[PDB]
Amino acid sequence: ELNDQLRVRREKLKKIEELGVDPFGKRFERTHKAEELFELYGDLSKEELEEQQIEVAVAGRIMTKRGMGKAGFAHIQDVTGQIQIYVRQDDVGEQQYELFKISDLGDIVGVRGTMFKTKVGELSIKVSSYEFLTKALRPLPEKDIEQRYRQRYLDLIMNPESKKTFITRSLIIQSMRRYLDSHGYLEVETPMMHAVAGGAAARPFITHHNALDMTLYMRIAIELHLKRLIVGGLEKVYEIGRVFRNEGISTRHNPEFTMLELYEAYADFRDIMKLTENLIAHIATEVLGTTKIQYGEHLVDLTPEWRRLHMVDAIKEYVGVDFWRQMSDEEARELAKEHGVEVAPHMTFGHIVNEFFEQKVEDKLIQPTFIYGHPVEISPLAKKNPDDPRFTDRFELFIVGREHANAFTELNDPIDQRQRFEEQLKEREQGNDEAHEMDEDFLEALEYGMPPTGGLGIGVDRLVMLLTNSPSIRDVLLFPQMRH
Amino acid sequence: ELNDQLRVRREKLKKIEELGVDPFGKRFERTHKAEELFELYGDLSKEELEEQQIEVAVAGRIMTKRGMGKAGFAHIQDVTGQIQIYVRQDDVGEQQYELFKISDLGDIVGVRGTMFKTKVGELSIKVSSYEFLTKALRPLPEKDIEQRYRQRYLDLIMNPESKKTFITRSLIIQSMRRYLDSHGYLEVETPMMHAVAGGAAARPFITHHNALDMTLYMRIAIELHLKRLIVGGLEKVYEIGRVFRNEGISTRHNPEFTMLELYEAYADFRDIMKLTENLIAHIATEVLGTTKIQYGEHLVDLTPEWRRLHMVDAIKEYVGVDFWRQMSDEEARELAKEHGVEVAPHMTFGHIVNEFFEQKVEDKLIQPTFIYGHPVEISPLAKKNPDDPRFTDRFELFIVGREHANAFTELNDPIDQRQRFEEQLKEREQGNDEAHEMDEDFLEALEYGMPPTGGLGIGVDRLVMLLTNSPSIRDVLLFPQMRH
Ligand SMILES: NCCCC[C@H](N)C(=O)NS(=O)(=O)OC[C@H]1O[C@@H](n2cnc3c(N)ncnc32)[C@H](O)[C@@H]1O
Ligand SMILES: NCCCC[C@H](N)C(=O)NS(=O)(=O)OC[C@H]1O[C@@H](n2cnc3c(N)ncnc32)[C@H](O)[C@@H]1O
Ligand SMILES: [Mg+2]
Ligand SMILES: [Mg+2]
Repeated sequence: ELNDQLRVRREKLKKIEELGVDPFGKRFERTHKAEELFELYGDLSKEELEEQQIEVAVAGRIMTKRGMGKAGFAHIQDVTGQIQIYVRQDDVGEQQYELFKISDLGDIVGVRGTMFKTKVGELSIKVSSYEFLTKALRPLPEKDIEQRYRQRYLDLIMNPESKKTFITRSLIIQSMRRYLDSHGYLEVETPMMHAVAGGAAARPFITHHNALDMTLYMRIAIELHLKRLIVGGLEKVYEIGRVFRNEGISTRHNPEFTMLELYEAYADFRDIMKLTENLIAHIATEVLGTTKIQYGEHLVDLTPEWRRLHMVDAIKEYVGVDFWRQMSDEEARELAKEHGVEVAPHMTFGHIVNEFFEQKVEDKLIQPTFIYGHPVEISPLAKKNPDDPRFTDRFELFIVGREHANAFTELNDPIDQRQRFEEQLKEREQGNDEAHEMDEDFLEALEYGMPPTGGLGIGVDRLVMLLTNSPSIRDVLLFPQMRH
Repeated sequence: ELNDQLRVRREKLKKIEELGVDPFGKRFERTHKAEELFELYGDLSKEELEEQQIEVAVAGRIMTKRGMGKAGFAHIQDVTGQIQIYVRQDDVGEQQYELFKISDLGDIVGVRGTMFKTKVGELSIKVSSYEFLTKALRPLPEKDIEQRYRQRYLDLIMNPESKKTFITRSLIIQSMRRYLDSHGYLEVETPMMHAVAGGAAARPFITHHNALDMTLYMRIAIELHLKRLIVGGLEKVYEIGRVFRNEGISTRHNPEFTMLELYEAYADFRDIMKLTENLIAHIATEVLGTTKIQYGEHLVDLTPEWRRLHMVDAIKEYVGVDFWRQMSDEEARELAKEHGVEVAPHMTFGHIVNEFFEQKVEDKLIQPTFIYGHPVEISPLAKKNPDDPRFTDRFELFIVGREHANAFTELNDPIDQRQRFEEQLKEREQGNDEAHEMDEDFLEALEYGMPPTGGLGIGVDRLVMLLTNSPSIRDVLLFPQMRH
């Protein structure tokens, strides 16, 4: 019992046809958004308004209604807010009034009429024509997170704070393309279906092309095709697009997410550090009007210049172990054991250094920080640091304790690039099933010559989380991937 | 005929290393692109250039090189074109001159020098500093059609007009979002991985998520989730994104392509017609400077307003057959036999009408034409025309004989929408594997009430082909799907 009123709504549908109305509407032209009427006419008195007879036409979903007698009111909601309509049978006539009376919460209508103020003072529209636009067969639920994510639409109608996050997300990506376009980076589109899933260390989604009878992998990264565009002489390219990773959900991961990948010939990772803080600072200024923002319990300062800290120096500062020292893989393992860092059988010194960083340091980096110099074994596409080849000129950007970007001075030496892949294939033998695969095609492109280049990848959803103060990626995705 | 070249290029690599240089270079700062040089200094006399000593720095790939002992020339190519450089041991010293002498066609280098003109009058750079940037292990090609899609980068380097097509492509997309954004449409991002592949008639790519253990379908359309947004009250939304259909390629089909879908609450298909022609004409204007373009042997006038033609009327016009009269399925079958129109076993009058249009008519549609009134049977998500429900208030945009867009007054009645789905399941039981699938989720969404709405889908690559006079979609994708 209770939802039996579903029969009541179903009933109200045929009655509307009997009134001779299309219960699902026709086009309806409007003159204004609810918020505009307030902004334009909110300060005119009841008298100045009857005086000016402003005609307007608006449409929206009925959120509240109080009829009775031969006149009633209702609050109608458009994407900008609600506006009260006053409907009297003496104005709209018998027929349209019956339509108003039979109208229910959830139903969508359009009206033409004049701006007016009741004796209570609430700006309203004194209706001259009432148009039924669409019958809601179910009532809007009673004002869980299951529903907000599984039925985003109800969340968007009932929770203004949620709809603004999505509008800001739009502004953020728009702001991003604007900066990137004005700085000469060419926007491009590369394949999301790959012969070989490469460009990152991740598990791919596998699919099949019936006609070509070929196995394809949804891309886990945009990197290798953008490098082919740098060999192509395109110099500055970027792509803000979807990438897919066959991994579980979390407050920071969605299997399909949005990544910005960007390449710039003749720059190195220090140049990309400057670009990354400037871009982001550009975006926060443009959308929030300030680079000082609040995220959860933190006051995060996005004002460039951001802190630069070598991964090894970070481990020294936050744990006290000094990996600058040349040591054997076993000594690294002993250290791991002593400090509670979990390590896998395919791991050697380099991987272990990164585990110390991930497991004991990461969550402590609240202010924007470029952690750089990642060990060569976890950076198969980055160029080795000329002074200490155990590390590469790579950096990751951390803020509020989490990874927001990855970037590097690109490895453009095909011989060295082929060896990194051989090293990865070996690791896969020892069980690292996220190790990159061989991609002969990519190697042959490199062999035609790729100029020294600086590359960058930003998790766009995570940046949006940060700039809208969303605790979870599920809050910045219209339709997050649900379990079950 | 041999890899002696590969070998000699490897030999030089060791040689430039033994000269103390990083054969894969470091960052390199530039002041100009070859293009701006010509634009700024192409008109200056040879002697005022000598007097002025205008210092510049540029970088690019060596396309031509001519020896002659202790002074040499080369043309280096950047993304804007090529500039001749003049290098003499006289000026740059022996170690840089040696670097220049080893440099091959294909290698990438940077130079600092002053502007000057040769006796011949050619604007050039008198090199003061020669930086070796990257060794190409593989020779640039000499001076087929499949080859260049297979190695787009070779094509981008050797063929000027080539990158142009892609630069135009990005300008076309950018111009589309600017128009859409300024007209109130909210750019959004909805799922590409679906529980049920819907929004179109097409076979999907199927994949699986390991952790969640679930079958996922790559989207074949953007429609169902944008419609959820319209139920959600957002009013105007659009998304320019990749879509996936598991079908063979053709000069107008790629398995992954870019579609623009947009929805507008309170509008109908006639409003979407006007939006479509104003949006496309605007893009041609903004990007090409004209609405008159060349495509193959045709001069297409994209200036509004375009021709509106009812599908049935088009059939009477080009075929001489009438379908306005009430007619039986068997009579439609007879007409088809008489006219050589192929029909399947599940087809009835409505499908047959569309088969007459597609097989005998659409290829004659050269100038922009809104063909409208598609039969209800082939339009499961469009609202029936009220005066004659055998047809729907839908249109497809044809230009140069090919479908560029699809649109309709949306079916927002959930009862009818469920019926259409059921009819689709029967057609499937009857051999139509393109039939739509039942999506209870989408239906639930409509039960909350979707306002009357006008929707639109535009094949973005097809639009790009049109405005760049590209005969195949493969000419506008940087990396088109290759056959094994
Ligand atoms: N050539 C220089 C590096 C370029 C980027 C490299 N190809 C890349 O993919 N690196 S990444 O760190 O693996 O991915 C980039 C970012 O995407 C974000 N990301 C990664 N996986 C997810 C998931 N699963 N959800 C949301 N966001 C994600 C996160 O901020 C990462 O910093
Ligand atoms: N709700 C109103 C209709 C919205 C669009 C609907 N969801 C849609 O998918 N229609 S479509 O006609 O099937 O696709 C839209 C356009 O995409 C283009 N398209 C379709 N398939 C391909 C392929 N495979 N390659 C390139 N372009 C394609 C073509 O121009 C179509 O007109
Ligand atoms: Mg990373
Ligand atoms: Mg179509």
